[PDB]
Formats: sequence, C-alpha cells, structure tokens
Amino acid sequence: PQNDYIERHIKQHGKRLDHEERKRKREARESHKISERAQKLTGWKGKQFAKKRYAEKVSMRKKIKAHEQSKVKHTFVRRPVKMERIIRPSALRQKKANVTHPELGVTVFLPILAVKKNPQSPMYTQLGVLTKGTIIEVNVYAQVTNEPDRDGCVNAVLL
Amino acid sequence: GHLGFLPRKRAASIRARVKAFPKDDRSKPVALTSFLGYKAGMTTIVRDLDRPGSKFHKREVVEAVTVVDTPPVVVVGVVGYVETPRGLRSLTTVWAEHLSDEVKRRFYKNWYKSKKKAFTKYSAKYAQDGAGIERELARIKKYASVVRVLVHTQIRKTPLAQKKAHLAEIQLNGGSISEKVDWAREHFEKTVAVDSVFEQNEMIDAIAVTKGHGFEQRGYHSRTSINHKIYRVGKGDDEANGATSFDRTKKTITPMGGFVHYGEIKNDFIMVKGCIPGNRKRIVTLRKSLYTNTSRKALEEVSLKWIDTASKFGKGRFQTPAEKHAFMGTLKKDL
Amino acid sequence: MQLSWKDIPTVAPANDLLDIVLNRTQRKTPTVIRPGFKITRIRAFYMRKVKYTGEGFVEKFEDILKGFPNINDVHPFHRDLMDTLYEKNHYKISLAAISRAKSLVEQVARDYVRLLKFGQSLFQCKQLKRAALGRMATIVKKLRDPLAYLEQVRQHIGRLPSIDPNTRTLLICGYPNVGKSSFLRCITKSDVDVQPYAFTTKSLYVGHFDYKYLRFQAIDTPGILMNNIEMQSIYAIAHLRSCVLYFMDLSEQCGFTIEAQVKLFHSIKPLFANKSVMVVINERAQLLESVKEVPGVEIMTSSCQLEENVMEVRNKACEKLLASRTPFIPESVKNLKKYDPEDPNRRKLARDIEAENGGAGVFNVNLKDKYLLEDDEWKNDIMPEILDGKNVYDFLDPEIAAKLQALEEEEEKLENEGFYN
Amino acid sequence: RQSRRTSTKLKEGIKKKASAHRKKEKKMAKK
Amino acid sequence: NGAQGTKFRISLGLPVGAIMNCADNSGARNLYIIAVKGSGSRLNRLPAASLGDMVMATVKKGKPELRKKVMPAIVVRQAKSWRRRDGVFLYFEDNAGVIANPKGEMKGSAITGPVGKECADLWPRVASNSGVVV
RNA sequence: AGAACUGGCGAUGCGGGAUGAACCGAACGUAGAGUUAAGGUGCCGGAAUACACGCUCAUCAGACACAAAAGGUGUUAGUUCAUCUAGACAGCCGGACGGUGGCCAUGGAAGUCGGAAUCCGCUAAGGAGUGUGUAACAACUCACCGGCCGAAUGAACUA
RNA sequence: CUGUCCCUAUCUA
RNA sequence: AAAGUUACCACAGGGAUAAUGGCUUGUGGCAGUCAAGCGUUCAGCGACAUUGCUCGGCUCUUCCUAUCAUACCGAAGCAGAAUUCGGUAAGCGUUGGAUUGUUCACCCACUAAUAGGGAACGUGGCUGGGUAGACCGUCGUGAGACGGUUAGUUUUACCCUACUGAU
Repeated sequence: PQNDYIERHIKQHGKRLDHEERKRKREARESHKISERAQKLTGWKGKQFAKKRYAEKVSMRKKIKAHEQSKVKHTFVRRPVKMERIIRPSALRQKKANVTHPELGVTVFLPILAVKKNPQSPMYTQLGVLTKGTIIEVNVYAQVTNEPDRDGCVNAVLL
Repeated sequence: GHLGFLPRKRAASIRARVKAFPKDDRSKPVALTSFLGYKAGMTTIVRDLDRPGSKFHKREVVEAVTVVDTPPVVVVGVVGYVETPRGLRSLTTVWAEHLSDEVKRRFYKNWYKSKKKAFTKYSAKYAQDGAGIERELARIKKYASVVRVLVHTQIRKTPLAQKKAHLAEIQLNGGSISEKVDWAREHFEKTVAVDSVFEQNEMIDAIAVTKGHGFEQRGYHSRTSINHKIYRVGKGDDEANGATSFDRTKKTITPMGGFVHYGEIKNDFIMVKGCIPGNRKRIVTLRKSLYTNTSRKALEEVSLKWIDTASKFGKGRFQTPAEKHAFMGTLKKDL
Repeated sequence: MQLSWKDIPTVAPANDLLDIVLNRTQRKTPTVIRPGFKITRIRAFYMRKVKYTGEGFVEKFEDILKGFPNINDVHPFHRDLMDTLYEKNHYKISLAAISRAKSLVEQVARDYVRLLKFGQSLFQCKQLKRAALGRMATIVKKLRDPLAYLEQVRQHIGRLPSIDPNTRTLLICGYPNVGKSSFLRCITKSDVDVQPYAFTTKSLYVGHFDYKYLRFQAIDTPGILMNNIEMQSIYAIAHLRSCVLYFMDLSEQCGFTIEAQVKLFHSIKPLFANKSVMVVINERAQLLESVKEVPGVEIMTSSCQLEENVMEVRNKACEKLLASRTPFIPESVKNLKKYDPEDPNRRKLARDIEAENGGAGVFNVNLKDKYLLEDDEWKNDIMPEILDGKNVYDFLDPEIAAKLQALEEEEEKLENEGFYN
Repeated sequence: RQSRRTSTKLKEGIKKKASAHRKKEKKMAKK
Repeated sequence: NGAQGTKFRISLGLPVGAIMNCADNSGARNLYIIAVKGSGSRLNRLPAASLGDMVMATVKKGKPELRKKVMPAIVVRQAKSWRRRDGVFLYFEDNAGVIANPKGEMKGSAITGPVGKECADLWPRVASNSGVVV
C-alpha cells in the first residue's frame, strides 16, 4: 500500500505465463460472443445491447468519415375578481420560462412578464394559461413552443 | 408443517415394512441387513466422551438411551426376487416344513376355533424324496437377482401377552445370491443371535409406528430415525448386563419392580442412544444407516461408565433391592 | 480516515452511475400499471418511482462526498501532499460539482413530485416522469469529466503511503541518483533498487524499523536539485517532525560536483534548519568544513553500495531523534537442551505425534502412559469408583488392613458374648 | 411461455386498429 | 471477541425487559435488558438470554454516570433450572449480570457472588475477575 | 369527433371460422340422388402422410395492426463499384528508409504524457508513426511493397 | 402483581 | 338618448357524453449544425451523439422475478481483508418493540440479509382512522335558510364442492 507496486511486482516477477494467451483467446472469441449476446440476450438487456451496438457503429462510421475528410489533403400568474370556483393550484404557476433567440446561439432563463394571446380560448388568455403556441413577453415578444403541462418547463422562442 | 410427510393418515399396519435396504455388496460374507425387536421403556446413561475438538473432551456426559427387547430371531423361509421392468417380483417361496405355534397362530384370526391345519399338507409333501424343495431352490438360484429371508419374533419368549409373532423379510447383503440361499438353507429352523447382526458403537436407524393420538388424525404413522449409535448389546442369560466395567455391580438393566407398562428383560436386548419412534410394547425393526455413515461420532467408541436401573415407576433412590435394604435397614415387617 | 483513504467507494462514471441508478429503480420498484387503474394509484406509483430514483441519486452523491476527504479540512501535511499531486482548487471545484448535481437532483425530484400529483391522465404522469428522468440523466451526464477525475484520484489515493508525521521518524534526503534508496533497502523492508537513473521513485517510500524497542520508520524522497515530484518532497521535509538526512555523492556518479551539492544544501538550509539535520556523504573533503558550519549537521563519510555504515547510521538517527530465601531452579531444566525448531533430530513434540496420527479433530491425546505409577503394568487405569451404590473414593486408603483386622477383632469380641441371637 | 391463442376481443381490436391506420394513411396523402 | 467456544443451548429465562442485579463493584445496582445479541428472530418470540450470553443492557439504577447509557452485559446468574452436562439440574439464587466492553474487559475490579461455570469457561476475563465460581 | 350515403342486426334459420352480436357462405314446405360455397383433406374429423419449384433448426420458431428504428461470425436469392495469369483474398519470409532524437512543452519524451507541422530526399514502399513498453530509446506490429504462392474475390446496399 | 404474552400444557362439569 | 356588444357573462331553460384496440418499464422538454432516403431531378421531413441556460399498517397461506442473504462465475488499483457492478439463480429465509397535525418524515438494535409485488369490487383471515343520495316547494332584492316526499336488500342455508381424516 505504498506505491505502484503491483506494476513493479509484475515487472520484477512477470505476469501469468499464459496471461497474454488468455487475452488473445478472449479477443478472438469476442467476435462470436457479440453475436451470441445479440441473439441470446432477451428482454431489456437485449434492447440495451442493441442500442449500444448501434451507437458504437454510428460512432465508428462518423470517425471513418472524419478520417476520410482529412485523407483528401399549468398557468401563469384577492387579485381574482369575477372568477367562479375555478381555483388553480399554485403548483401550476411558474414565474420563469426558458427563452432562446433564433438568431443567437445563446439562451437565457428570464421571468415571465405577461401573456399576450393564449390560443384555444380567450378565457385561457384571461386566466394566463401557458398552452403551446401562447405568445408572451419577457424582461430583456416570445412564443411558447413546448407543452409545459407535460414536462414542467416553459420553452419559448423570441419572435 | 412438512408436506414431505403427508398424508398424515393411519399407518398400513403396526409392523412398518422396510421400504429400502442398504447397499448389496455381493462379495462380502452373507449376513442379515435388519433385525426385529420390541421397545422396552427408556433409561439414562452417563459415560465419558472421547471426542477430540469438543470442549467436553475427556468428560462425563449424561444421555438417554432406549432399550429394545430383541429375543433371538428364527428363520422359517426365504423369498427369491427376480428383476422385471415393473420392479422386483417374487417368483416363489419356501418354508422349513416346521413352524412354531406363534406363526401358525399368525395365519389364523380365530385360533381357538381353528382346526390348526396351518401347514399339514405342505409338510406332508415336503417329506418326500425331494424334487419339490430342491426344484424351488434351483429356480431361485437361477433367476432371482436378490434374495430376502423370512423370519419371525419369538413372542412366546417375550414377557408380552400378544402370543403372536410378526412375519418380516430381511435382505441379505453378502455373498452371491447362490451363496445367500446356500447359507439360508443351513439356517432353516435355526436362530440368529442379536450380536451377530450388530455390535457395540455401530450406528442403526429405527423404523416403527409412533404413538397414536386419535382425532386432532395424529400419531400412529410410520417414521424413520437415522444415526442412532448402539451403546451396548446384552443377553438374557448374561447376568449383570447393567454392570459396566466401572460400576461392576451384579444388577440387571431391568428397573426395580419391572419396566413401566412392560415386563422384565430376560432375553437379548440392544441399547441405543436417543429415543425411537413408537412406544413400549411396539414392534420395531432395526436397519444400519442405509449407507457408509461412519462419521467421527459413529467411529468413536462409547465406554459406558454407569447404567441407570432404578425404579422407573414414580421415583427411585436405589438401583437394586439390596441397596434399599442396606440404606433403610431392617423394618417391622422384616422381623 | 487519515492514514490511507483506501475505503472510498468506487466512483462509477456518469454512464455507469446513471445505468446503476436506473437499473435499481426499474428492478426494486414495481412497473406494472394500467389506464383503468385508480388515478390516485397511478399518481402514487409514479411519485414513488421518481422518489426512489431521487433517493438513489442522493445516496450515491452523499456517499461519494463523505468518502472523499476534504483537502482543506485535513492535516496540513496531508493537505499539502494532496495539493502537490492534485490541484487543490480543481479538487474543490470537482467536489462542488458533485454537490451542485446532488442539489439539482433533489430540487428536480421535489418539483416534479409536487407537480406530478396534479396529473389528470396517465399519459401526463408518464410524460412528467420521463421528463424528471431525463433531467436526472442530463445532470449526471454533465458530471462525466468530474466523475472520471474523482474515480482516477480515488484509484490513485488508495495506494498512497500511511505516513504518520506525529511519530518520531527519519527522512532520507539528498540529490537524486545518489543511491538514496539503497540505504532504505538495507535499513528497512522497503525494496527499491539502485536504478542508476535519477528519478526512479516518483512517489515517497516508507519503511519501518525498531531501535531500543521504540517504534521508528524511515521515509525516502526523490531528492531536490520546481516539479510535482520535487515539490512534494519540500512539504514532507517541512511539515513532518522527522529528522532529515542529506545524501551526497563523493564520486563522478550523478555528475553533480561536490561544490554544487554543498551550495544546494546551503540554499535549502533555511527550510530544514530546525529539523536536526544530518549529512551522509555517499581539497575535495575541505569543503565539508563549510557544510559543518551548521552545528546540528554531522558528516557521515560512507558509500551506500554496502552496509559499511548503515548499521551505525540507524542508531545515530534514533539517538538524534531522541535528543530532540533464594530462587529454586531444578537441575533438569538447566541440563535439558533447547528445542531447536530447525533441527530434524529435535525431540518430537505433541504436534509431530498428532500430525503423524491425523488431524486435530481426529487425534485424541491419551493421558495413559504419561502419569507415574508404582507399577507400569496396570497403567490402563479402569478404576471402578462405584460398588453397590457406594463411593469407593470415600474408602480408598492405605493401611486399611489394620482397620479391617480391628473390626474383625471387635466382631469376635462381640459374638462370643452372644450379642447376636 | 406465452399463449398463442387468438383472443376474439384481441383479434377484433386488431381489425379495428388496422382499419383506423388505413384511414389515417389514406388521409395522409398530402405530399 | 471475548468468547472462547461455541454456544451451548442452555435453558433461556431472561427475555427482553428483564432486570438483574449487577454482581460487580462498578457501582451499578441493576441492569435492564433491551436486546439479546446473537439470538434468533422467531415469530413473536422475545429474545431470551441465558448464562454466559452477551446482551446489551442499560443501567436503570446506580450512580448517575452509568444511568441512561447502554453497554454490553454478560449474564452470570439465571436462577432458572437448566440441564448441565454433569447430570444434575441446578439453578442460581437470583438473576445477576456484569457490565463489560465488547472485548470482555470487566468494568468492575472484581465480581461478587457465585459465577456460573459455563460463563466462566466461555469468558476467560470474567473468570479472571471472578472469586466464587459455582 | 362532426355532415351525408351504403349494408349487417333485427320481424333469421343453416354450414364453416374450435366456441359468438358485427367474419365468410347462404331464396327456410316434408322427402330421395347428384353438384357446390366458404372451410378443409395426419388423428379427434367426412377428404391425398397428393405431385412440383424454393425456404426455416429457432433453450419454449411457426400455422392470426403494435411496442418495429436497429443488431446478429443466423441462412438463401439479388443491385452498384472494383480489382483478377501484369498473380484475386488468405497463410508465411524480408523490407518497413534517410534529414532527424523534425519544432515546442521538462527532472525525462529517440513516434506511440501532451500542442499544433505532418515538409522535403530515394524508392517495387515504406509515417515527423496504427498498436504493445521501456524515465528514455531498444524490439515488435500495420500504412505500404516484394519472395513462396495459385483464381476468383472484397466494400456498400436490395429480397 | 398477575399465563395478556415469550409458550403454551394440564383438571374438572 | 337608448340599442347593441361580453368566452367571467352569474341565476333558471333545455341537447349528447362521462362511469387493455396485447395495455405496461431506464435514459425530457424548445432551439442548431452533423444526415441511411424519401420532397417534380430530392417545395418538405428526418435516427444516434452533440449544445444553451433548466388510509396506513395488521395477520396465515400460494405464486412471479425486476434477487437483500445463502451457492457458483467474470470484471474493478482486486496487496490481504473488506467492498462495487454484472451473469446463472425463487431451493431455502426476509426480525423482537415504538411513531398518531397528513403517524406513511421517521425511532434502536439483532440477524448472512432483514428484496418488491399479484392472489379483480383481491380478502376485515384483520383494525380502526374516515368528514357526509336524490325530487319538489316556501322565504329568495344581487345570498343563502327551511318544510315534505323517499333507497337504505350479495342473507341465514342439515345448497355444490378442494381439504384434513375415516368405512
């Protein structure tokens, strides 16, 4: 427990007399073991193995192409006045939205100022709902492109 | 619970027939693989413990050992079993031409009203110039692959009032099946000593029907207990059977005033540590471990130090009447 | 702990940690539900799964944080040793990254659980759960570099020496390539060859030895001539309470002239002046007078190729560190020879007899043939000790024949008088 | 092991789903 | 640690919640049993200790220093009839125990009253601090 | 989901789909003979264990639109390109250079801790070096050619 | 302090 | 001078719903490049990595594996010990007492470990927390309060049967 001794011990005494042979045989068998796993593995494990193999193949293809390139050379909020028993839980209220600029490669998390025009209802605009397509204003107009009710986030693109 | 022991129904009969027998070494000398007997109460034994590793090494330990009455067993016939795809099959059987009154009664349910014509016809034909018995013996020697010997207990030599013997088959483990029947022929009408089938320190497994309990149905079921060591083997005529090398007191193992619910031991008996399925007066059959279970506990010998033989009824402060007389002394009724 | 942090749990990379957490969530918790199930039941099931995932992530992060020692909150010697090998600010930033990831995971789990209970449909609940899992994966994914760094430093810290600055100790200093480790080999169990190239030892070596029954150990250093390997030696020299031995080569080995070595020793003198220094020399010797200008430094002219003076140096270093009715004996015992373990002809002990007989669990020691007796013929004692319910031990006694004769005489004197009739 | 029996309810649901998918495919001819 | 052999299943008569006198000069008057270490968890069974067993107990009486604390305790007297290997059944005068660290070192300089043979032969340190063994 | 139109169900037996309310056939008086539909022709079950061309060996294949985008050194049939007696692929024997330890980064880096150059000189061809290791070289391997070698074969895609 | 319980067993009508 | 306007239009009037189609699980949302191929030649779309901030809690039995321990094997700076993951694996086990403003947050210990669930309104084999249908009419200033009418139905069972036993 002093230093890299295990490497030093290996150097001063050597690895197993068949360690290299075992590694070579394992590498040779890997060609068939991969196929066996792709054909034997079932359930979620098969899905994971297939996804990993596809990702590895895509990465290898991309690397080959790169080498070839070089080879040439939910709502928003005694304030209520006239609303009936349509109480909206505070959990559905979010003050900040994700705003991205189409012309700039930078995004800023900023508070939501006011809802301009919520589609699918004028009542939605009055109540400040955040359905997809709603036009809003942000403290620097932007429109929400995602569905906050299904993901809990409010993504908007500056108009 | 234990689903393996189900169904917990009544046993087929009091005599629990042995379902399996130990291995059959066809080269060893002919010998019996089981023996009959009757449970006779229980007693406490204190002995030294020669067992290395145990904390109690070189120490005395109190233990309980059961006592089974085993009068000499007499052979009356043999059974030849052939091998068939549907299991072993009995092709024929033979008898000794002479049967004790016990087995003759065993073949009748109302003996006193019976004419007692148990084997008169067979015996009459047996006394011919052979050709009837030798034929069966040769047939068994030719086809039979395993041979079992039929024996019965000497109930008339037992202090029980049953007066009826129980037939039982015993497998022969030794020499070839021809040697088996050859040895059996020399033993027809003869008796086999209890000490010939077992010896001291040998492990045995008992098989018998446990005490019944009626509706709860409970009890009265066949059970098997294995790994029971034999502590001592005695004889009815061997006076001072309860006298250990240390105690050396001329007293029989029979408790003062006799056993509880049982008579007195005046025949050969087997002493084994622990209890046995069944109760007193129940017929018990003894097997030997069903296999080579010679562990250190089995291997180690048990040198007995003292044997308890006091009055089992109630309590007891003395082992023999002499001790009681000496301690209590003379009394009014004495003189 | 404080000596060697070999107990730190392995820091699974972002992909491995995320895979483990997701597998634990999928396996332990149930995963079977139907749209026809009670809405509250589905909400509770999804919330429980999300909470289990968050708890697993929090537990992993907390274990990683607790196992790893806070460099700033560790002994100054160990703190500086870690700083030299791993940049202290970088390590602190890496730990803060894990802390921030844990805080973000907790906040995400709480926010989603608060929002999840309001799901009006199974699809909405499933989408919220998937969004929470994606947030957790993204938080874990960003930690790939800090997680890899943590795993590397964990796998490297385990093999570090268990140095004990508080204990009295001696430090082997001097120029590199001067066989400074040869002295270590011949004074302790350590094993490092001469290796005529200078920087063989990329890390400190420690070896234990005992003098006057007092515990001691020696620490080897690569040497000084501004690099990590050289830098770590400075803090070891300064913080450690050990005495420091300066090694010098009085030969062409290492190429450095005696003047250069003396000048370097003088230049580094202000750092170890209070360490009770000693100098070992592994017109040429005239310059040693200048070295001796320091009262506390001796000049051990020697050569580390053998044990010419290592034996004396071992005691000298320890001494410098410390400076900072009549009985009855049977003649048989005196005459009996000692049991030589290596001699095959030595007297066979009970161990040999037991081995020749069998294992310890099968051989039983026999007390017979050992105890003395008047006649060895009956050594196999079978003492009954019981007779007709009477204890023989209460009657065993010599010269009982006279008592029996007296009893017989009394019986005769009572019978002739007609006592019994 | 899984049952290979063709459940009547499942079979009819399969036909309904196939008809719905065919309707969507026919209505998707806008490119 | 402390043990010198395998447990022997003697009769158990000291379930959780029992109180026994502290047979030592450590100043403690009695020990309250909260759990029995090394025992088996049976359905609804209360963990039962016995002579020579190591259990965790809290000093319910004595000097304030030992009060409210929990430390391992070794039972030296059970008072319940049990079968010894030497034939005859025996039981002690009353329940008693001693307090010691998990290493078997007794807190009191000497034990008082009779000490069970089984506990003495299983805890050498207890026998070292014992003066009356059986 | 809504708007319109057309059948089935009822005011419908019967045959088949093993079993049915949406499937297929189908003009209902009681009988005899033959010819058919769907559905079938190894047995239960009346009918060829019929003929012919190909396909699958599947650690629970298979005999009826969806979790389906992919992987498999699991089979058979194909499209494109390219080499092939100037010697196809494979298997070995050799070479695998010279500036130069290219320039920076240093306790140290001769290609394989690292940053960008990745240039020129000669070749049937040989890198500022694809991988193993040495503090560092060393050696070894392919990127690439020749010697033995003797004919077809590789890469990407379709069924 | 108690069979509520560890842990149930026994007798009576 | 009044009429329209109003998706808060509120109070009454009326139309039809709302009481697995193999469901279900581990990797997000919006934004951009990278692009198997389709877009009339292919006027549009688009996989994988990449980037920006971001009603609990009781009890006996059966069964599933998505297995905490026991058995075996591979990997990991695996020096030993101990530890982490993965694969076969359900044969055998998965604890004695306390928490009661949501008790499910969560107490202190034992044990090799104290794995999650199904048993179709899953069961009371099992306990209590729970907090309390509709119709009409009267007084209704924008608003709530008093009638009256009513439903309180898986049930004993010497009914079927698995059972444990017994003729």
